[PDB]
Amino acid sequence: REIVHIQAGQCGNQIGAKFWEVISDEHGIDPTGSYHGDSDLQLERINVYYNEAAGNKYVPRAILVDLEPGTMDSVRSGPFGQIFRPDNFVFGQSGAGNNWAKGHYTEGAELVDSVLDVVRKESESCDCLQGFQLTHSLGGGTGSGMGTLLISKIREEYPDRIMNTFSVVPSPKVSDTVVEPYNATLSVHQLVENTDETYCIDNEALYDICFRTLKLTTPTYGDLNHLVSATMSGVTTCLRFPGQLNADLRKLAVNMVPFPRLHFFMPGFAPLTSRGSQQYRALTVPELTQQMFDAKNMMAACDPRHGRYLTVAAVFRGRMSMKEVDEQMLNVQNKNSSYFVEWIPNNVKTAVCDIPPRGLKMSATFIGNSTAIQELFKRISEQFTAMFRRKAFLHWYTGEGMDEMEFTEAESNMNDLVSEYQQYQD
Amino acid sequence: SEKVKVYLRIRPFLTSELDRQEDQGCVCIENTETLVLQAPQATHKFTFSQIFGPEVGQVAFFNLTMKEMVKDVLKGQNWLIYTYGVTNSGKTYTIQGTSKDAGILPQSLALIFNSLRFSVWISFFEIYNELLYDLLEPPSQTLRLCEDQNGNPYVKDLNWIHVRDVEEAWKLLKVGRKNQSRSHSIFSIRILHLPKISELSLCDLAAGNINTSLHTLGRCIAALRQNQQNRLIPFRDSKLTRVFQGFFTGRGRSCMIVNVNPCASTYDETLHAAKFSALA
Amino acid sequence: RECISIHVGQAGVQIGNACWELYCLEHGIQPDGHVPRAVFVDLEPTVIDEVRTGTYRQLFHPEQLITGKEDAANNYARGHYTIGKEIIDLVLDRIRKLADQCTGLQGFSVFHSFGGGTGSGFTSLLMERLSVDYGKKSKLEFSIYPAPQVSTAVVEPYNSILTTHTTLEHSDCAFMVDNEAIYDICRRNLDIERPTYTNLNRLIGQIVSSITASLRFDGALNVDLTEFQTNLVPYPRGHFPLATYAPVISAEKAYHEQLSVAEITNACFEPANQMVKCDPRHGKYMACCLLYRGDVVPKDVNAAIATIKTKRTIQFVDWCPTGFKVGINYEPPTVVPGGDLAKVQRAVCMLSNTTAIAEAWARLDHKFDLMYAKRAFVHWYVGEGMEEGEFSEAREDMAALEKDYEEVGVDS
Ligand SMILES: CC(=O)O[C@H]1C(=O)[C@@]2(C)[C@H]([C@H](OC(=O)c3ccccc3)[C@]3(O)C[C@H](OC(=O)[C@H](O)[C@@H](NC(=O)c4ccccc4)c4ccccc4)C(C)=C1C3(C)C)[C@]1(OC(C)=O)CO[C@@H]1C[C@@H]2O
Ligand SMILES: Nc1nc2c(ncn2[C@@H]2O[C@H](COP(=O)(O)OP(=O)(O)OP(=O)(O)O)[C@@H](O)[C@H]2O)c(=O)[nH]1
Ligand SMILES: Nc1nc2c(ncn2[C@@H]2O[C@H](COP(=O)(O)OP(=O)(O)O)[C@@H](O)[C@H]2O)c(=O)[nH]1
Ligand SMILES: Nc1ncnc2c1ncn2[C@@H]1O[C@H](COP(=O)(O)OP(=O)(O)O)[C@@H](O)[C@H]1O
Ligand SMILES: [Mg+2]
Ligand SMILES: [Mg+2]
Repeated sequence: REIVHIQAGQCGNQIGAKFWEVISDEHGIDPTGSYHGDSDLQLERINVYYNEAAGNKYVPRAILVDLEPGTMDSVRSGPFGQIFRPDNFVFGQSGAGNNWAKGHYTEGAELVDSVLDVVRKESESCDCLQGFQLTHSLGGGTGSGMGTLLISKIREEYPDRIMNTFSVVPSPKVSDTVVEPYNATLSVHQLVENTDETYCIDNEALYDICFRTLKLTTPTYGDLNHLVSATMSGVTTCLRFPGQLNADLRKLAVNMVPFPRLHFFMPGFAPLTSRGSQQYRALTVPELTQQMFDAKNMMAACDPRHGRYLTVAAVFRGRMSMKEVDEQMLNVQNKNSSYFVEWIPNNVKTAVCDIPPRGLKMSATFIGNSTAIQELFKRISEQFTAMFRRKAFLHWYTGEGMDEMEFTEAESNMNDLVSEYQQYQD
Repeated sequence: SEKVKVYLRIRPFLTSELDRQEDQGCVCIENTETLVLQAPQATHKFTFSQIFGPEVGQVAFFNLTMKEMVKDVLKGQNWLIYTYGVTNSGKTYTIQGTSKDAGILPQSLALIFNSLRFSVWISFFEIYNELLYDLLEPPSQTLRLCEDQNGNPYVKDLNWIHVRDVEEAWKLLKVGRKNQSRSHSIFSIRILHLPKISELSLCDLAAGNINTSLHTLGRCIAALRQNQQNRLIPFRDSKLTRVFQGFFTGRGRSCMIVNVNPCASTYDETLHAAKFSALA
Repeated sequence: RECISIHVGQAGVQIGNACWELYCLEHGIQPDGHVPRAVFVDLEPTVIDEVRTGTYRQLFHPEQLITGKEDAANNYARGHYTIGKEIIDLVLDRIRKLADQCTGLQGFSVFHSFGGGTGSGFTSLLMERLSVDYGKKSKLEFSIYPAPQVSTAVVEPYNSILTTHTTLEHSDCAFMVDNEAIYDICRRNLDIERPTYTNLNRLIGQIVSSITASLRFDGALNVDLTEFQTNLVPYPRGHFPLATYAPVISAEKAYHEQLSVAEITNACFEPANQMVKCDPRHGKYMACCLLYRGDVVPKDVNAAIATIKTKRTIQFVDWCPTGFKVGINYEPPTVVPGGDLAKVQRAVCMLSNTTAIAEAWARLDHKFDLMYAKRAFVHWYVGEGMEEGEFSEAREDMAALEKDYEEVGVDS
């Protein structure tokens, strides 16, 4: 039931750094410290994301793959940065250019060999291997390129293990890069044909959630990441704890992926109230449903209201009765029957853990698989095709070893993905 | 549209098989196109294009394909013949055949060269665990896939050799057949007419790729039949069908032969084989 | 005479823990006794580990606690084929060692959760081998039928249609409990919006206590397991009877403890107390086993049944003259020290087979058909050593269960 995290690229590393800051507190594990856990329930399944080596130094099982020293060199020189073993650091002093081809065909291809070695050392650790989780962004070289090539090999070495991926899709409103859509289109192609679970995170939706659902005036990267980190813990770690109704990657995927295509999900948080003021503690149960099932609160840019639902995964974590949970869940599917699919009687897959995230009393991780994600991929196709027509920065790709058909493959594939979702929307 | 021609072939009971039980004739025959299933119970109907009795050897069966194989060069498009059935039902017998009794494959090259400026290339590969292997030359794993700028997929790094002699063609494919003696076997030959180009593919059917491919095929034939009969295609889901897309989605004749045992114990197997091909 | 129990699946383990707790509680057996007579099987360590760490931890033996270090998977196929097959050996081994150790057994009490992984798959293959190795015994399974609208798993129906298809011709008596109807009962006949799984399971564990436990305890009208399979199923088909409890009153709000036979027996015929969403909308009774326990007078019983037999509102099937198996036990019911149960000095455990099951089945068959039409999560089953065959053959089978329950009744 163990897993190995992979933080490819600058973004992926930053995300991982914040993710490990959270998870550690959610298991009472200090950088060089051991199990300081306030409780004893955070020790029964630690193995899943840690490794027993010394006896006090529980090293997290993650991999840092990036071609920019500076980036990785800021992750290791910070707080929890000294928790990762040197062997886990897979850096490539080559050209960390923001080019997909440069990080997939030339500079990225060379470092692959140094990754495969580590991924095997981590897979053949102990117990049973569940899968590999990848964190990255579709707006960079090492992220969209290197991160997607690494997984392509993983899914060939271990076609049994599932592959959970957290991708920071290019935010619509404002792109953090110019080539962004190019790198995205190329990465999404391989992704949709490798991973078995993908959680789309959107920079513009993230900002929003930190500005309207959180009175935060200055939502920095750390903040944004912190929000996501809370979701991935409810996804992964959570399922590694006891509960009246527990689940796991397998149970989740076997109920979340209706079609081999892979299908993209959208992370949502339940208790999202501002600290001081907002602290009403109104989280009995329907308040969580109200939140999670609302447009605003969705980490993705697209809104659920713009597309039917295919799958719903409400992973609760806190002492509660299966009656107040199941009842509420059902009611929502009866009230909003309009967008909740017809060929599936009950899309919602209820899950209820026991131990909540340390300081919280009641929580619930939301995972939605709606066809609304069409209003995201469509954007990408548009952005891509619009600049592809003129072959904008094609010289940066072709010059680093690429093919004219590589773009057609990616575009076609991803464009077909948009279509597929629509085939079920109606 | 060109619906796959379904031909049903019933092989004679094996020495040990017949000795075990004289179940031969479990399937009843009504019309040349249809078969009725009556097993001592279950009653079903299998509708095909044509069927040959259990007494019919490979000789009588290959002749039907002969006319279809030689005509392909004239067609100017791709052609594919799929052999489906239970192991030992006669698939290999129908494809390559025995030394004494040649199958559909040997006769095809014999007739093609007989008519043979015409250029013909030969390719023989097997797919195992979604990986392609070149049966043609013994030294040797991944194979690669090439896609044209238009989006048309083609097999890359496949060993293609021109054949000057008729026996040479059969012998060259035999080399690969020797290797594989579980997986899918596919023999592809490109005919150049001077340019009118045809492609003859002899496919011997048989892991996650097998159960998937079988289902995807059933999904594609269903989706296709729907589109053809009345006012999404699963080809992308599976690489096997995707590479053959040009032939399927394009204008081309698709012949499918279903070989099975007339045995009553094999009835459960038989229904599945015939179900993959066609129903009523 | 004895009866081992096979609790499989996440839910099956939780329901087993609750039932087993109550069991020892009414037998004067604290955590440290003697040795029980059941086993727990699941594909998730944490599920079995909860009992290996929680209460009554040392009340069991590591030999009767089998777990599969791999993955559970919420799909029948995987739990049946892929993984399930691997574990069957070890599991069967235990159910054969305990069967020999005991002295003249009667059968095996199965406990599973229709719409699950190990609860669906595992059980299917387990009972398959059991009905062959121990065909000369009683095969009673206690299943937890997926709530009609309050589903858990998304694939839920798929897992229940495949488990019934393989168990229908292998089970003798399949008791079914509706999860949705349990929520309602705790809402109306207990009044509480905080009924956790451990509370729901306690209800079932009470009914089951009167099923197995009590039956093994002498009384004025002892009832064996054989008697059940004989009086409950008129046809080889593993017909699914319903579970009903009489004293389902709260030990805080309402206070009516002293509830004469006439009242407690009648409280079982109402759909608002049958632990099943199989309301008597048309389902005619064909066989009912009234299991009484506590201070009950045979004459009073033989009067409550009489008045009902002449009520007509409980319309029985035509071919059924008298379908009331009277079971009178001595041992009164047993309420948990700190639960929510009133505690009466008598209970009416009503179980029966009614055409009502045709409803529930219809709605579940519908689910299967609807989803199957678009294949949905079929690839998760297919890629686990499965195909359209077994699927379609399970659709056809269930169809003959819709016809069965329709032919066994509705007409004279
Ligand atoms: C006094 C008190 O009760 O403080 C709360 C608090 O005020 C609130 C506002 C917290 C607070 O969270 C944020 O302000 C926040 C900041 C950046 C991004 C996202 C959120 C809190 O910081 C977060 C913190 O969360 C946890 O402790 C969880 O275990 C959480 N942990 C982390 O995210 C984490 C933070 C720093 C270091 C390590 C871990 C978690 C959630 C899911 C899965 C695993 C862990 C909590 C309850 C609080 C504070 C401390 C103020 C809230 O968030 C969470 C994730 O619980 C924001 O809305 C909720 C409601 C809480 O009541
Ligand atoms: N009464 C009762 N029902 C339960 C309990 N636990 C789960 N269920 C129900 O049983 C079904 C859940 O099955 P799961 O827990 O998902 O799975 P499982 O059968 O244990 O096996 P896996 O799928 O392999 O994990 C749902 O319909 C739940 O409502 C319980 O403790 N009591
Ligand atoms: N949430 C989030 N996004 C980030 C972070 N860093 C970069 N990004 C996003 O990632 C994209 C840029 O890709 P980048 O990570 O620099 O690529 P790479 O470093 O070359 O692999 C932009 O869309 C950014 O908004 C981060 O720490 N958190
Ligand atoms: N129609 C037939 N007439 C005579 N022999 C046959 C016929 N079909 C099959 N056989 C023989 O029966 C055996 C099984 O045939 P084969 O084609 O190898 O089975 P499969 O390829 O389906 O596993 C072979 O020895 C083959 O020569
Ligand atoms: Mg053969
Ligand atoms: Mg379980």
